[PDB]
Amino acid sequence: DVVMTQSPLSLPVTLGQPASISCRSSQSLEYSDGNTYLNWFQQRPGQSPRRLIYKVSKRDSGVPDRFSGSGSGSDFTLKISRVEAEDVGVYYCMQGTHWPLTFGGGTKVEIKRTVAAPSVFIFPPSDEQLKSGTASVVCLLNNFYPREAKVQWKVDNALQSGNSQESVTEQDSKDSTYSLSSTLTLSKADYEKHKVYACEVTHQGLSSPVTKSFNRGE
Amino acid sequence: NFMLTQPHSVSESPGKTVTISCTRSSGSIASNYVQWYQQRPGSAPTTVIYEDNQRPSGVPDRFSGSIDSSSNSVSLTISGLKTEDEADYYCQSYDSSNWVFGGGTKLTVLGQPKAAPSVTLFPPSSEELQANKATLVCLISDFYPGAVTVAWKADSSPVKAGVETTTPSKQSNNKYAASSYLSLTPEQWKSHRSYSCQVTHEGSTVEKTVAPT
Amino acid sequence: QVQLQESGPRLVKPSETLSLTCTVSGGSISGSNYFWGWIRQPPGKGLEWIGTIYYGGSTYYNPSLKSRVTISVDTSENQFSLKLSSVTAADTAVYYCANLAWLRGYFDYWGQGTLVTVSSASTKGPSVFPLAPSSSGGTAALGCLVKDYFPEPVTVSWNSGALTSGVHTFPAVLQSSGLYSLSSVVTVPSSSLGTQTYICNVNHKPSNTKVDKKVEPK
Amino acid sequence: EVQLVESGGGVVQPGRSLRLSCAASGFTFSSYGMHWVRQAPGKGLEWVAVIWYDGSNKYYADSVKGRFTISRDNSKNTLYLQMNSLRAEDTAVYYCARGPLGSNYFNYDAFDIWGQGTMVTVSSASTKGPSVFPLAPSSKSTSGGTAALGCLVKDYFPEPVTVSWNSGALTSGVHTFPAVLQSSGLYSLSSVVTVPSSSLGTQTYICNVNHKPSNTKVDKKVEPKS
Amino acid sequence: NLCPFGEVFNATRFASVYAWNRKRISNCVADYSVLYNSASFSTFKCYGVSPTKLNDLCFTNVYADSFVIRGDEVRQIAPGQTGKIADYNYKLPDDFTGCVIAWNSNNLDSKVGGNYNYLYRLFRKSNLKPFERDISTEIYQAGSTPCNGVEGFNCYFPLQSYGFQPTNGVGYQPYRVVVLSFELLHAPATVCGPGS
Ligand SMILES: *[C@@H]1O[C@H](CO)[C@@H](O)[C@H](O)[C@H]1NC(C)=O
Repeated sequence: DVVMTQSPLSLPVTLGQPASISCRSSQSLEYSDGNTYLNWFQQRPGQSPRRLIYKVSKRDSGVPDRFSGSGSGSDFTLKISRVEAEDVGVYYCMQGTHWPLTFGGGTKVEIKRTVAAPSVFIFPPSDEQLKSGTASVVCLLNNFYPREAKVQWKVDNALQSGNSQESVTEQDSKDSTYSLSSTLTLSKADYEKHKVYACEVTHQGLSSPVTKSFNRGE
Repeated sequence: NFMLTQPHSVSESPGKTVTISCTRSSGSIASNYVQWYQQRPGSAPTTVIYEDNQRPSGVPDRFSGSIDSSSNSVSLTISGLKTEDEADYYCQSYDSSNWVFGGGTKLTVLGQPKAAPSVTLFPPSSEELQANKATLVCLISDFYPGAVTVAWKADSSPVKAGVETTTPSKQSNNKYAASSYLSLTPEQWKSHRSYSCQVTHEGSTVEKTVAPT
Repeated sequence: QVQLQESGPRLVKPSETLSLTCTVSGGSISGSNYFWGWIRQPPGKGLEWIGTIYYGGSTYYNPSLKSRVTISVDTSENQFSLKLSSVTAADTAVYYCANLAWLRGYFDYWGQGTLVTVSSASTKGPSVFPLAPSSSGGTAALGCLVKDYFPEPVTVSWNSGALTSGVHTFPAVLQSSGLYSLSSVVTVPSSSLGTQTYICNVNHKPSNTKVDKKVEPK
Repeated sequence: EVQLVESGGGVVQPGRSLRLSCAASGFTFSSYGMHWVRQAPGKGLEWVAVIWYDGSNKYYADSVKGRFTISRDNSKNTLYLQMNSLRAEDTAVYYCARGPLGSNYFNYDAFDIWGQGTMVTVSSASTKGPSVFPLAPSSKSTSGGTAALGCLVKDYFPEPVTVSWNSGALTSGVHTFPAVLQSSGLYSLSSVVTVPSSSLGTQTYICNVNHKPSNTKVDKKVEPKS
Repeated sequence: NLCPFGEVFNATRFASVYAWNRKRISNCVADYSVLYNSASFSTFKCYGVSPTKLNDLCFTNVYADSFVIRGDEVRQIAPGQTGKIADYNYKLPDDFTGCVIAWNSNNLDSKVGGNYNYLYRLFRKSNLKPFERDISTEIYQAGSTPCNGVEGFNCYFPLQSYGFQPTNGVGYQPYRVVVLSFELLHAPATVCGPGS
């Protein structure tokens, strides 16, 4: 198919400062009538997409004129001149004449923030859960501005793999931060076979990996 | 330039279906439109199909047209054959700055069983020879499908000059008959070992031979 | 609703110039954008395009006749013409004029056709020859040859009326010598050939020629 | 106002069929082409099908070609998507977007208007209500002048689950994490909230979980550990 | 004001079939008779319309597509056809209404030595939809082995060139082709003929 390659998905921007996304096609996009039928869509959180630009550089009705399309051939560019906070979300490009009609993978646009280290908390399994025969240990990273973090579970100092699920929130309207929950599940039997449970957190905000831990029965 | 080629004749019974082929000699018959005319004896030809697949106002839908670029031919087809359709049919096209007609084809709606032709070759008579002329006469008789072609040969070498031939006419039999002459100088008449009259009818060729001796 | 009518002399001497005209009723040659053609067919033979004309100025000729054909049109009398110089026995044909609504169209409206014969022959009477009997058992075939008679009409009887069974008289042929020739045949029992006399009565009204020729075996 | 209102999505077992409807308003439906586009949870947009303004042509993405069938009803202004032999890879949100005005032979720019989507979830997991477990605040969640405290909502197959704290009264500093899909086919989630560490002895914290598909409401008090 | 057919037929440059052109013609008067009466086209058929009626007709738009193919490929432009040009370069739809016009350009598009500027697409993973245009240069994986694109190997470059020489047979000579496409939507017409 015609492959649509977008700008890096994380595109953190400062409000009031211009931003720009690159779409690049596997083949040149001009059609036989000499038009290039590349669209630009904006998808806000929890919304269906809206079209901002059609035909490379034509602005759709009701789109603020800071939005700007440009480009030709195989290289295209959506440009905002003064980012505002409404402009947050995912932006897709799209070709309209090749029959696969593929779209770009998407570029996520987040507010750029000063670096904020997470606050780590740990939760042992509830006693009710252990009746079920399973045990869930929740690690909780809170309010970090960089979304990138590494959290690892050690049980009695042994690393655990294939054992846990992480889940992050969307960027916070007020303080521009993320929070992540990592959950470790074991059988109740295996859980009672150990005493020290820790998750060790790595992140720009910490100048060395922080470890949160508890011991069973203390 | 190009030629269009059709069969000499096709024949079928009333209510049956018959197809007539038209094959371009060179270039693609599909390049430009091809037409089909019906010609009744004595009248100017009528258009039955134009633009390959179209019937003019009046022409019934028993007549259809079709292209076959795999053989570089087009075909006129009549289903529900009706005796009034017995006629001559020509295809035509236009390439370069020339319009071309096909050879024509004599459709025959059948009203009686087909009959093999009877062929008789009369040498020139001593009466005429003494008049310093010589004429060979080929009489063809008693054949139903009234289509026929005739070829003259002098020792298997085909003769072309001095040949004239009747187009077939109904006889009192209700069958058909036709006649062909090869005119000769009496010098040439004795200058070959024999002469032959070749008759072709329904894809079958009868010949008769007369020697000057 | 256009009507076409061929006009001209139906007998042309060899080596002369053949000249026809197609007077047109119901449409205007100059006001229409039709093409106007000439098509001919020698008797017993298929149609052969000669030439088309268009009043814009372009005229198309059969390349086998280009040196001999010219085609003209005068609006004052609403007709167009054919002229075929240096004519020979091979141009004997029915000549038709037809129209065409566009180059590469079909010939819609045709004239009735006019036959022109090419022959330098004044009124001449037949020279009747015998087709002596040969042959089929009990079905000898026997006949009269009727050569070289310029007027087309010629009647033929056998035994002054008492023989009609098995009798056929073929249509005339026009030789290259410009003269008609015709033949008449009867098939009779080969048993009868030694007694029953066979006399063919040949009548050619224009030249005042009556001949009765006996046909005998040899 | 132009409107495109899809419906007909939900939980379909694999191999079975489902039919989706897009009800258009505000424009002459008959004049434009139409498109079905899908978005899988967390992923980008994938084009499913196209139909021509007059219904004459239908083009498909090879992933659904042979299994999906687009169709419109110009009398009732309705686009349809017939989904058969549904696989797991077909789980997505399905949108209808307006096509070009006129023939897609000649007019190409389109997707100028989109519907709100309908959710299609292809799984073989019996509808189940969540178990709700307390995430009790400890000295390992107090940190400084704060107390993180939560609810762990696990084992509920239909996706939509809603959690409030103290019947909506507590909102400040609350995080409900996006569900994730477990090995078993069920969805696990936890909701969490920080509170002043002093309050743990005086104020009482209760999370409220609602799971409409299984008709299950569970309230769980969260208490500190002794 | 008259229509820019001359800009379409008399353009000194005509595209390659894989990169065929398309001009939209609207808001003018078209004397189609300048086309269908021309003895110089080698091929002229309308589909769904009889050429007579063109000058008495009124369309919303008219779309001239133009390219160069070789002689015996011209039988492929017409709808329902298959083969190299129909499958991979230019495909008319089955419901096509309009004319397909061709003419030999050997005097124009041939050079002593061969004119290689004209190309056609030899391989494609699936057939074009009608009026799709494909100008990719990705390397075609005819074989089971993955291709790294950079190299030929058993993988093939998709575009091959016509070797257009004057001395070629009439089958292997350049033929400029124009495809008129008549669009009648429920909007007021904008291209009419002189009689309309
Ligand atoms: C292309 O050229 C001719 C003269 O060379 C010009 O009159 C006209 O614009 C074109 N002819 C056609 C399209 O038949």
